[PDB]
Amino acid sequence: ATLKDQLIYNLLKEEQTPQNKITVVGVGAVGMACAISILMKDLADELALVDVIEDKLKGEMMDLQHGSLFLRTPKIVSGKDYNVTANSKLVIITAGARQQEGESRLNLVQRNVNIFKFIIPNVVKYSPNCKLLIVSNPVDILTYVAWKISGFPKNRVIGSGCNLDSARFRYLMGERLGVHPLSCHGWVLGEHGDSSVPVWSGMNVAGVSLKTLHPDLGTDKDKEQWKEVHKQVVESAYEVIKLKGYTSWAIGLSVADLAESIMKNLRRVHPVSTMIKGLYGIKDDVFLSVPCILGQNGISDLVKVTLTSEEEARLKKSADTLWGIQKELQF
Amino acid sequence: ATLKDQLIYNLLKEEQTPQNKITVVGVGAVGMACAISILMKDLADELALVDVIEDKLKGEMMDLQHGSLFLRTPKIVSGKDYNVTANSKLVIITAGARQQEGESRLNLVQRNVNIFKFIIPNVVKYSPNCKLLIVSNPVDILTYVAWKISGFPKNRVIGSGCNLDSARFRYLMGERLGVHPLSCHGWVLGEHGDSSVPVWSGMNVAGVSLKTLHPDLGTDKDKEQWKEVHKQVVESAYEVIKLKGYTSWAIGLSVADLAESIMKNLRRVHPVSTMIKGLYGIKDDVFLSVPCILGQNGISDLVKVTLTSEEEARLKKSADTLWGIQKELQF
Amino acid sequence: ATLKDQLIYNLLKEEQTPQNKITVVGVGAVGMACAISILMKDLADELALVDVIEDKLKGEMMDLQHGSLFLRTPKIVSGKDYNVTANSKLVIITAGARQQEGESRLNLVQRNVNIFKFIIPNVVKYSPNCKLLIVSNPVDILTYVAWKISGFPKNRVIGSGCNLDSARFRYLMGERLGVHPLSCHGWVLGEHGDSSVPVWSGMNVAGVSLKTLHPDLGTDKDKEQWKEVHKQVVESAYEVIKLKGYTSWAIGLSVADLAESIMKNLRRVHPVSTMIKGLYGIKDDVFLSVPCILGQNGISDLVKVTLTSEEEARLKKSADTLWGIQKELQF
Amino acid sequence: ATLKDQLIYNLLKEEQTPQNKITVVGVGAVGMACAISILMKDLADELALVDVIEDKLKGEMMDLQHGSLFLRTPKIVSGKDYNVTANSKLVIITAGARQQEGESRLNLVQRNVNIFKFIIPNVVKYSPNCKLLIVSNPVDILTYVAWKISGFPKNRVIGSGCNLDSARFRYLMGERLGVHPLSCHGWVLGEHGDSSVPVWSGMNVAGVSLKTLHPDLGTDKDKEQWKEVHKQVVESAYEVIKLKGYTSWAIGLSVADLAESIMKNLRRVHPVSTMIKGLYGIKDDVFLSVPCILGQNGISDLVKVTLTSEEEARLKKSADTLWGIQKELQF
Ligand SMILES: NC(=O)C1=CN([C@@H]2O[C@H](COP(=O)(O)OP(=O)(O)OC[C@H]3O[C@@H](n4cnc5c(N)ncnc54)[C@H](O)[C@@H]3O)[C@@H](O)[C@H]2O)C=CC1
Ligand SMILES: NC(=O)C1=CN([C@@H]2O[C@H](COP(=O)(O)OP(=O)(O)OC[C@H]3O[C@@H](n4cnc5c(N)ncnc54)[C@H](O)[C@@H]3O)[C@@H](O)[C@H]2O)C=CC1
Ligand SMILES: NC(=O)C1=CN([C@@H]2O[C@H](COP(=O)(O)OP(=O)(O)OC[C@H]3O[C@@H](n4cnc5c(N)ncnc54)[C@H](O)[C@@H]3O)[C@@H](O)[C@H]2O)C=CC1
Ligand SMILES: NC(=O)C1=CN([C@@H]2O[C@H](COP(=O)(O)OP(=O)(O)OC[C@H]3O[C@@H](n4cnc5c(N)ncnc54)[C@H](O)[C@@H]3O)[C@@H](O)[C@H]2O)C=CC1
Ligand SMILES: NS(=O)(=O)c1ccc(Cc2c(-c3cccc(-c4ccccc4)c3)nn(-c3nc(C(=O)O)cs3)c2CC2CC2)cc1
Ligand SMILES: NS(=O)(=O)c1ccc(Cc2c(-c3cccc(-c4ccccc4)c3)nn(-c3nc(C(=O)O)cs3)c2CC2CC2)cc1
Ligand SMILES: NS(=O)(=O)c1ccc(Cc2c(-c3cccc(-c4ccccc4)c3)nn(-c3nc(C(=O)O)cs3)c2CC2CC2)cc1
Ligand SMILES: NS(=O)(=O)c1ccc(Cc2c(-c3cccc(-c4ccccc4)c3)nn(-c3nc(C(=O)O)cs3)c2CC2CC2)cc1
Repeated sequence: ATLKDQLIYNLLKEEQTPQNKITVVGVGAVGMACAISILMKDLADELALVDVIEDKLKGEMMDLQHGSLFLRTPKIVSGKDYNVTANSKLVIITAGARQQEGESRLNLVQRNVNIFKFIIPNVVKYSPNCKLLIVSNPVDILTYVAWKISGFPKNRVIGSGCNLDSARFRYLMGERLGVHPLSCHGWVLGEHGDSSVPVWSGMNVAGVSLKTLHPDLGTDKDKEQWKEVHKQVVESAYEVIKLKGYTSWAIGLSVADLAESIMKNLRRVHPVSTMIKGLYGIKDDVFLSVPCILGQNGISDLVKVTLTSEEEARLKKSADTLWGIQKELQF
Repeated sequence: ATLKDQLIYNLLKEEQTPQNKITVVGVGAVGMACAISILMKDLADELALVDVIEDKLKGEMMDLQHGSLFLRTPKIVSGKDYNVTANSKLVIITAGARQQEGESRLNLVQRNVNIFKFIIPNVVKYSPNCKLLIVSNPVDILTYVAWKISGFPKNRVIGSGCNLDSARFRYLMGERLGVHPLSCHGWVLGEHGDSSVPVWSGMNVAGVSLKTLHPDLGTDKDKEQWKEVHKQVVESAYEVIKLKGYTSWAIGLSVADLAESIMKNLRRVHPVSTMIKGLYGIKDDVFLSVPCILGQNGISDLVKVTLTSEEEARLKKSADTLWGIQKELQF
Repeated sequence: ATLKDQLIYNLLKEEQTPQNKITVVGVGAVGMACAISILMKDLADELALVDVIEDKLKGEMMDLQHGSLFLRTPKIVSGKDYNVTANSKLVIITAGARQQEGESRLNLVQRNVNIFKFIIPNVVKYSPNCKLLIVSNPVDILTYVAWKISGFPKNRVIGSGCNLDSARFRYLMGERLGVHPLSCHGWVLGEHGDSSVPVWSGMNVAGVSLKTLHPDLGTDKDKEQWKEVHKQVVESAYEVIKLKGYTSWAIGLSVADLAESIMKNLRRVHPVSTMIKGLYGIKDDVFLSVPCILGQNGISDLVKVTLTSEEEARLKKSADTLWGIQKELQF
Repeated sequence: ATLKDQLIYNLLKEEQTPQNKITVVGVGAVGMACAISILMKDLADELALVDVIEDKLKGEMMDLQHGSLFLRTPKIVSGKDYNVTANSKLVIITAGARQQEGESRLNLVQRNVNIFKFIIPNVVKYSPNCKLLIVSNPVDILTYVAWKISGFPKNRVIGSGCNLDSARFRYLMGERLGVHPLSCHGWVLGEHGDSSVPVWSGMNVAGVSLKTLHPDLGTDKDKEQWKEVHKQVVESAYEVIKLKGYTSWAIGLSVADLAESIMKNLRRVHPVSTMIKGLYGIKDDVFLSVPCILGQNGISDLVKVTLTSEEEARLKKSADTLWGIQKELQF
C-alpha cells in the first residue's frame, strides 16, 4: 500500500466535473492580469489557460500553481489543446498578434481575425454553452467576429467594450472632486478608446446632475474644461502604453468585475459591447457599448440611455465605420 | 464658484496622514505582483511605488490607478524620490540588477549591495519605524545587507525567505495526496532555493506524521521517492524561470501573505529569513528561515524546531557559507 | 522550562498597542450584528464590546472568540469598564433602553439620554480621538446628544442616519426593475425612518433619470405608484419589527459599510446624520442625513443636493421638530 | 409602456435556474448565524430559508433582503413550502425543538427525530442530489437519522461534528502559546461535545510535535495541565450557553467554513461526522468525527489517524452508546 492509501481511505471514485470554470485564452500581460484578478476574487473553481506559445503557457500555469496555498481555486490547468477548456461557464479571449515595428495597427485586424478563426470554433467545440467575453483589440470589431464564428446568440457574446473606459472616466472624475470613484458616476459608451462617447447628462454624485449644476459641462467653452476628463479617458490609455509598453492591471480588474457579475448572476449594469442592431437607427450587425445587465446568461437586458441628437449621431457614425471595416474582413 | 464647490461643501481642510501604508521598491514583475496582490487583498490604505526607471514607474502607477474603481486602496503614489514613501508601516524591497550574461553570482550580489546602499538609507529616513521585508535575491544575504545598512533591530528586518519554498512544498505535497495545500503541512527551512532543508519530521495531514507512517520518507531508499517533492521545490523554480523567463505570481502571493500577518498583527507562523545567530551552533550574523511569529512589530518570536543532526548540520553549513560571502561584501 | 518556552524563543516583550481598533457599545441584536459584520469584513484588528449586562457581554465575547480560527481579527475583548475601549479609531453606539409597554417616545428618548450621559464621557476618556457612530434610536436626536456630551468637532460625530433607509430604497427599486441594488441609485435623506425624504430627482440607473423618463415619479397621480417604493422604505422596517421583534442584519451591514469607508479612508459618499445648521434655512443644532464624504477624519465634506421647494420644506420641518424635542432634554 | 420597459430592453426570457444554491432549515440563532456567515463569504448565488414559524421566517428573510446592497448573493427566498429549496447544492439543517424547563435533554432526541421525519423527505423531494449538512443536536445521532431518512450515500450526509470543537481547541491552544489559531494545529475527534477525543499526538506548531517536546502532554500528571485545554473545549461551550443562553457565532462561522470547502470543491480536511462503520472495530452504523476531505461531492475521502489504544477504545465506546440510543429511536 502506498503512503497515500495508508493515510487516506477513499469513499468516492468521483466525476471530476467542473462547476464554475473559467478559461482565459492568450497569456500575455492582459490574459495573466485577468487570471490573477479572477483568482484573487475567488470567482472560479477551475481555471484553464490556453496559448500557442507552449513554454510561456506552462511557465505561467506553474507560477500560478505554486501560489495555490494562498488561493481558493483548487484546479489550474493549461494546454494548447482546447480539451483543457471543456465545460467552461465563461471563456475570456485576450489573444492577439504582435504589431510589428513601423506597420500600421490596421494590419492587425485581419491577423487577429485569423487568430479568432482558430480559437473560436475550438472554444465552442468544448464549451457550447459558455459565455464569450472578448477583450482583444480592436474589441468591438473582434466581438462581432467572435459572435459570427461562434454562432452563439447575442446574449452570450460580450465585448469588454467601455467598462474600462468608464472606470477611467470615474477615476478621473473622482480625482477632480476628491471623491472615491465608487461614488462618482458617469458613462462612456460606444466604441472602446478613440471614438467613445461620454454621456454628460448621466454624470453625477449622490444623484446630483453635474450637467444641471454646470450647464457648460461637456462643451468647449466650459471654463473648467470638464471635456478634458473624457479626453484623458483616451489619452491616458495611450500614455500608459507609451510609459510601460502596454496596459494590463486596470483591464484585468475590469474583466474580473464583468466575470463577477456573470459568474454570480448579479444583474449589475456594465457598459459592455453588445450586438446593437435595432437601436439608434443602427441597421447593421455591429457591437457597441451600452449599459447592459450581466448575469448567468450573459447580457439579459440593456438600458436605453436617453441620448442627445449629437450623442445618437456619434453612435450611428461608429456603427457605419464598424460596418465598413467588417465587410472587408475575411472569414 | 467651481463645479466642485457648487457640489461639495468642505468641513475639514487638514493634512491627511497615512494610516496603513505599504511601499514597494522595484516595479519589475516581482514588485508589481506584490503590488497587485496587496491591492486585491485590501492590506493597505496607501500604496507607494519606487524605482529608478521613471517612465516604467509612472506607467505602472497609472495602470493601477485606472483600476481604482475596482479596489479599496484609495491612494496610490509613486516617485523616484523617497518622500512618497514617508510613514510606511511596511517597505518591501524587490529592487535588483539584471545579472548579465557571464556575470558571476558574486559580482551580481555586490551590485545589489550597491543598490541597497542607495535604497535602504532613503527608506529609513522617511519611515524610520517601518518593517523591512526583503525579497531581492540572494534574499538571505541581502536581508543581512539591509539589516546592517538600516541599523534596525532584528525584529523589523525580514527576508521573504522560505515562505515561498514551503508553499511550493505544500502544493507538490497536495498534488501527490489529492488534498488542498491548506491541509498539507510541511516546512522548508534554511536558505531560499538551492540549499533549502525539508523537515520531514513535520510533514503531516490532520496531525498524522507521514514520517512515522512511512519511515523511508526523506531517504533515498524510499520506493515512493518523496525526496523528489523537495527536489521539485528547487527545480520547479528554475523550470518556471526557464519557461517564462522569471517568476512573479507565487512570490507576489507569498509576500502578500507575509504582509497580511504583519499589517493585521495576526501572529501567524511563517518560515521567513531572520537573524539566526545563537541557534544551531551559528555564531555569525546570518539570516536563515525558521518559523517566525509575524505581527505588528515584525518578528516577535520564533519556533525552535527540533532538528535531526543532519538537518542541523545543513543549517550550520549554510551559515558558514553565507558568512564567508558576506564578510567580503564592500559596504 | 514551560512547553511554551521549549517551543518558542521570544525576541520582543513590548507593550502591544492597538492599531485599527473598533468598539461596539451595546451587545443586543444590533450591536452583535455590527460586530459580526465588521469581523467578517476584516475592518478591525481589535474589537472591543461594552454593555451593562455582564453575563450576556462575556458570553457574546466568548462566542466570537471561539470563531477566531475563521476570522482575521486577532484580539476580541470586552468589559463593563471602558479601559477595554482605549485607543479605538471608531466607537459604535448601539446601547439603549427597552421601551416599556405604554411608555411614550418622549420618555424613552430621555432614558436613552441618561444612558448616553454615562457612556459618552467614558468613551471620550479612553479614545479622545475616535470617531463616534451613533446607531441607537432616535438616531438623529441621539447623534445631537452624543455631539453635545462628547464636545467632539462635528466631523467626528456621525449618525448611521439614512444609509439603511437608502439601502432599503435601492433594494425595493431593484426588485421593481430586475437590477441589482448596486446598480439602482436613489437617495433617502433627512430623518431616519418615519419622516425620511425620497429625492426622486436623483433616482436613476446608468445615469438615466427616472423622473425625466417618467415625470409622474414621486406623485400621487403616478399610475405605477412609485411613491409606494418610499412608503415601503418606512413600512418594511415596521413590518420586520412586527414579524421578528426587531431588526438587526441590515443595520449591521449598513454600519459595517460606514465603518469600511471610515477605517479605510475611502471618501465614499453615504447619507449619514450630520450637523445641518446653515443649510435649508436651518439655524438650530440638528443632525439630519445628507450625502457625506466619509474617511479617516469622519465627515470631511457633504454634497449639496439640489432639492425642490417641497423637499427643502420637509427637511426644515424635520429640523424644527427635532429642535423642539432636543431643547426639552435634560442633560 | 411601463417605466421598467421604457428604461430596459429585454433580450432574454430566461430560465431562472439556480447554480450555487444553499438552503438553511431552521432560522433560530444558529440558522441565522450560518446564513449571515454564508452571505458574507459569497458562497451562494441563491439562499433559501425554511422554518415552521411563519412570521419569524418572513421577518428574517426581509431583514437579510434589506441588506442586499451590501452583499453579493442576488436572491434570498424563504417559505414553509420546500419548493423554495429546489435544486440546492447544499442543505443545512439547524432545526430543533425547544427544551422545556426542568425536562431532560434526552427527551429532545425523539422530538428532533420527529422534526427530521418531516424535514428530510421534503429536502430530498426538491434537491435529490444535494449534500446534507446536519447541525442540530444531538448532531452525531441526528446525522445518522438524516442519513437513514434521506436514503443518500454516506458521502452526501455530513454532520458538523467536531469542526467547532476543534476550532475551540485551536483557539484555546493559541491563547496558551501566543500564536494565532490558524498556526496552532490539533484535532478533536469522535462525538461532538462531552465525549469528544483530543488527539494529543497531532497537536503541533510548525510541524513540531508538542507531545514529543512535552511527553506528559495530555496526562493528568502534566504539571502544566494541557488536558485542561480539552476540558475547556467542552466546558467553555456550556459556559457560553449559561452566559448568553445559547451559542451561535462560532458555529455559524464553523458551518460556513464547511460550506466553503463543499461549494468551492476545495478538498480541505475537516473533522466532521461521517458514517464510520468499518473502522476502529466499529461494526455499527454510527456517525463520528474523523478528518474528512470535503468537496463538491461531500466527503470523498477520510484520513486514517493513527490512534493510541485508549483513543481507539474511546471511539469504540462512543459507537456503542450511539448505537444503543439509535436502536430506541422511532422512524
Ligand atoms: N478591451 C480593452 O479594454 C483592452 C484590450 N487589450 C488587448 O488585449 C489583447 C492582448 O494584450 P497583451 O496581453 O498586452 O498582448 P500580447 O501580445 O502580449 O498577448 C497576446 C497572447 O495571445 C497569444 N496568441 C496569439 N495567437 C494565439 C492563438 N491562435 N491562440 C491562442 N493564443 C494566441 C499570444 O501568443 C500572446 O501570448 C490586445 O489585443 C490588447 O489590445 C489590452 C488592454 C485594454
Ligand atoms: N525571495 C524570493 O522568493 C524571490 C525573489 N525574487 C527576486 O526579486 C527581485 C526582482 O525580480 P524581478 O522583478 O523579476 O526583476 P526586475 O529586474 O525586472 O525588477 C527589478 C527592478 O528594481 C529596479 N532597480 C534597480 N536599482 C534600483 C534602485 N536603487 N532603486 C529602485 N529600483 C531599482 C529596477 O529598475 C527593476 O525595475 C530579484 O532579485 C529576484 O531574484 C524573484 C522571485 C522569488
Ligand atoms: N439607526 C438605525 O437605522 C437602526 C437603529 N436601531 C437601534 O439600535 C439600538 C439597539 O437595538 P437592539 O439591539 O435591538 O436593542 P437591545 O435593547 O436588545 O440592545 C441594547 C443593549 O444596550 C445595553 N445598554 C443599556 N444601557 C447601557 C449602558 N450605559 N451602557 C452600555 N450598554 C447599555 C443594553 O444592555 C442592550 O444589551 C436601538 O436603539 C435600536 O432602535 C435598530 C435598527 C435600525
Ligand atoms: N453541531 C454544533 O456544533 C452546534 C449545534 N447547535 C444546535 O443547533 C440547533 C438550533 O440551535 P438554535 O438556533 O439555538 O435553536 P432554536 O430552537 O432557537 O432554532 C430552532 C429553529 O428550528 C425551527 N423548527 C422546529 N421544527 C421545525 C420544523 N419541522 N421544520 C423547520 N423548522 C423547524 C424552529 O422553529 C427554530 O426556529 C440546536 O439543536 C443546537 O443544539 C448549536 C450550536 C453548536
Ligand atoms: N471600435 S473598434 O473599431 O473595435 C476600435 C477602434 C479603435 C481602438 C483603439 C485601440 C486599439 C487597437 C489596437 C490595434 C488595432 C486597432 C484598430 C485596427 C483597425 C481599426 C480600428 C482599430 C485598435 N488598442 N487599444 C488599446 N486599448 C488599451 C487600454 O488599455 O484601453 C490598451 S491597447 C485601443 C484603445 C486606445 C488606447 C485608447 C480599439 C477598438
Ligand atoms: N541563501 S542565499 O545565499 O541568500 C541564496 C543562495 C542562492 C539563491 C538562488 C537564487 C537566486 C539568485 C540569483 C542571483 C544571484 C544569486 C546569488 C548570488 C550570490 C551568492 C549566492 C546566490 C542567487 N535567485 N533565485 C530565485 N528564486 C526565484 C523563485 O521564484 O524562487 C526566482 S529567482 C534563487 C533561488 C533558486 C531558483 C530556486 C538565492 C539565495
Ligand atoms: N429623526 S429622529 O427624531 O432621530 C427619529 C424619529 C423617529 C424614529 C422612529 C424609529 C424608532 C424609535 C424608537 C423609539 C423612540 C423613538 C423616538 C423617540 C423620541 C422622538 C422620536 C422618536 C424612535 N426606532 N426605529 C427603528 N428603526 C429600525 C430600522 O430597522 O430602521 C429599527 S427600530 C425607528 C425608525 C422606524 C422604523 C422605521 C427614529 C428617529
Ligand atoms: N454524539 S451525540 O450522541 O450526537 C451528542 C452527545 C452529547 C451532546 C451534548 C450537546 C447537546 C445536546 C442537546 C440536546 C440533547 C442532547 C443529547 C440527547 C440525548 C443523548 C445525548 C445527547 C445533546 N447540545 N450541545 C450543544 N453544543 C453547542 C456548542 O456550541 O457546541 C451548543 S448546544 C452539546 C455539546 C455540549 C455543549 C458542549 C451532543 C451530541
